[PDB]
Amino acid sequence: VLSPADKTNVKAAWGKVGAHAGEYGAEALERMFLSFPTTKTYFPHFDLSHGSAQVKGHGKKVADALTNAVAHVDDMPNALSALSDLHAHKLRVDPVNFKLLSHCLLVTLAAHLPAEFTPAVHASLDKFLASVSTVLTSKYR
Amino acid sequence: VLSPADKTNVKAAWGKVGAHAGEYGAEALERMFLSFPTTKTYFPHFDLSHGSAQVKGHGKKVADALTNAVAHVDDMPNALSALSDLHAHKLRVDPVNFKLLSHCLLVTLAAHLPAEFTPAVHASLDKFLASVSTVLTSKYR
Amino acid sequence: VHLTPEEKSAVTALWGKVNVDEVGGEALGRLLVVYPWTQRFFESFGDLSTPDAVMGNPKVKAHGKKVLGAFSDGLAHLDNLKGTFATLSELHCDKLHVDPENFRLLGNVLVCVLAHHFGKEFTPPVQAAYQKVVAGVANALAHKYH
Amino acid sequence: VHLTPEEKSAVTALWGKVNVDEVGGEALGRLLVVYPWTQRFFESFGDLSTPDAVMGNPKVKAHGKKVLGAFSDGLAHLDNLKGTFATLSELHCDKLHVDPENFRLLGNVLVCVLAHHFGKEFTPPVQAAYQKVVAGVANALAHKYH
Ligand code: HEM
Ligand code: HEM
Ligand code: HEM
Ligand code: HEM
Repeated sequence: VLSPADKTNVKAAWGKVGAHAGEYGAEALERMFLSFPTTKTYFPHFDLSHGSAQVKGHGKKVADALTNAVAHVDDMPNALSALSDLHAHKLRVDPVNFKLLSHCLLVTLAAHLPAEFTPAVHASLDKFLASVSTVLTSKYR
Repeated sequence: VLSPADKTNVKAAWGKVGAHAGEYGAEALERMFLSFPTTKTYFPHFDLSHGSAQVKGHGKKVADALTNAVAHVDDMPNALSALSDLHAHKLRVDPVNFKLLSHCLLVTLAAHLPAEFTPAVHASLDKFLASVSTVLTSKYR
Repeated sequence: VHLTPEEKSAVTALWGKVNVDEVGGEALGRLLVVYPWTQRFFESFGDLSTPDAVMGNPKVKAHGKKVLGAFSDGLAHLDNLKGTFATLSELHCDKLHVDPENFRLLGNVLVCVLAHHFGKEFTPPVQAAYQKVVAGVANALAHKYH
Repeated sequence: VHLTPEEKSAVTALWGKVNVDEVGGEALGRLLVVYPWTQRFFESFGDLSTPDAVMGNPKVKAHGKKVLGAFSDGLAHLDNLKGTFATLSELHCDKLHVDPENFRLLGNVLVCVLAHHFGKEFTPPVQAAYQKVVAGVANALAHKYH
């Protein structure tokens, strides 16, 4: 599920990201739209050009939702309950697309926090993102 | 994760299986070895012919471990902690093979409890088995 | 896909007994209940909110009938599957954007519906045969991607 | 796989700067730490218990060097990938039994190692290019299954 060593690593390593969360969130979305362009179809009404204020704004939100998740890494399904209601009931994002946004976040961290990205952090941050993806793609409460 | 309606359905539907758990467990393993024969390689020392006492015995155990899981469907990672230690640390079964044994259990139930196998039960029993598969393929404690 | 004459005899025999009206309707009905995100593709079929609405929908059963028709066609020509499912691989890929993990899901729901109907007649040897068919059909209906 | 001359220029330029000793060793090292069940294949490489043992193992780095060699070969002949990875698709399928989901995992770990080394030089356009390569190579190295 998530070892107590992995919970520490996530807290520590996501602490070092800190206040550039907006920017990293944006760059993640941007890599994802370029790399896997069928992911765009969930965002029909956005302006998905280079450097749009819409995308940069959205990335802020995502990055903040993930910050909240790390705060309550022990009781996660309650914290993320509104998001599950959005991504799962209304939008019906299929869970494959979570695996691409989770990939594009790790590439982004590795390209910006080279020192903090040891194997043990890679290993933990991968499980963490995977848990989060599973809460948001299910219908509970 | 698992809705409170799904927890009921699992309890009720696994209740109706009841005392043929040994036999259903065996038949599940048997379908799996025939259908996806690369799954055999985890069992090098078993006699995987038709009707072996080894397989019939093993199926009893599996079926009982799943019965235990359904008892504690709320605090599952503690209950299944010895199994995780076995399937994940020592054996290193990769999580693809869980998806085939979970498939072959549902085929087996549908071929034996036709009345109890409504869509809502199919839907719940699929999530349940999926949770269990995730606990057993991870290293925690 | 390599089938022996005993497997191909089993496939065709139990396929001969299939009621080709209801099975496709059930199979596709179960898909929409068990893998909810699949509903996003059929939002043009009206109400899909409660298992009973999905099973009660006429368009679902209607569309199901075509799907099982396409499996029947592909079970005729086991030798040449890529030639058979040419326009569909284009259809499901270039327009609808259905990702290819979903094909092997539909295939597995099908096999559960068949065991539900044929009960104990659906033995392990038969199952093993049909698993190889619905692999082929899925693996062939999504080669336009790669 | 369809690459434009700008993408192919980017691929070859940043591939030219790769230190072809350490990258394969790192990539395959990360694989064994992040997707533990993969260790079962290399249990003949001695101790793999702690991240430091996997990164410190000489055979891992040694075997890694071959893997990245095979990516380099497959990056030469983008036109004909199925002809290139013929004996390997046989090797990894008919003997070792490595299931094909694991290929697209190794491909993604590779791309993380490259962004780690090249930092800000690894831009989105470059990434998009390399993602198409390691898709091809994975999708081609496992066609002996289907
Ligand atoms: C992996 C973690 C993810 C997190 C933490 C996350 C978080 C969020 C949050 C907090 C919102 C609310 C912002 C708002 O109210 O507009 C949101 C909206 C949204 N998310 Fe996500 N998301 C994730 C993954 C995905 C993926 C993979 C997709 C699609 C491929 C997606 C598509 C959307 C869409 C369409 C919206 C609505 C945007 C709109 O209203 O126009 N999300 N997400
Ligand atoms: C899906 C739920 C599963 C459950 C509940 C389960 C349960 C169990 C249990 C309780 C045991 C202990 C029996 C003993 O001590 O010998 C066991 C052993 C084992 N299981 Fe599983 N198992 C599952 C899936 C799998 C899968 C998918 C594989 C391989 C493809 C697998 C391979 C094994 C092996 C090799 C053993 C050891 C047998 C031996 O000692 O010779 N299991 N399993
Ligand atoms: C695996 C075997 C599958 C077969 C043999 C199959 C067959 C077909 C056929 C023959 C059609 C043409 C019907 C028409 O003219 O609209 C069709 C359309 C369609 N299929 Fe599939 N299909 C398969 C899998 C899937 C899956 C997995 C999905 C979604 C998750 C899907 C979604 C659709 C949709 C949305 C249409 C168009 C619906 C419409 O226009 O009304 N199919 N399929
Ligand atoms: C995706 C691209 C991959 C490439 C290009 C690749 C390439 C190679 C090559 C060239 C060899 C021959 C080396 C030898 O003679 O032993 C080899 C062997 C091997 N590969 Fe891969 N491989 C890939 C993926 C994988 C994956 C994902 C696994 C396991 C999860 C794996 C496990 C092995 C093993 C176990 C051997 C034999 C080890 C030995 O005999 O010492 N490979 N691979």
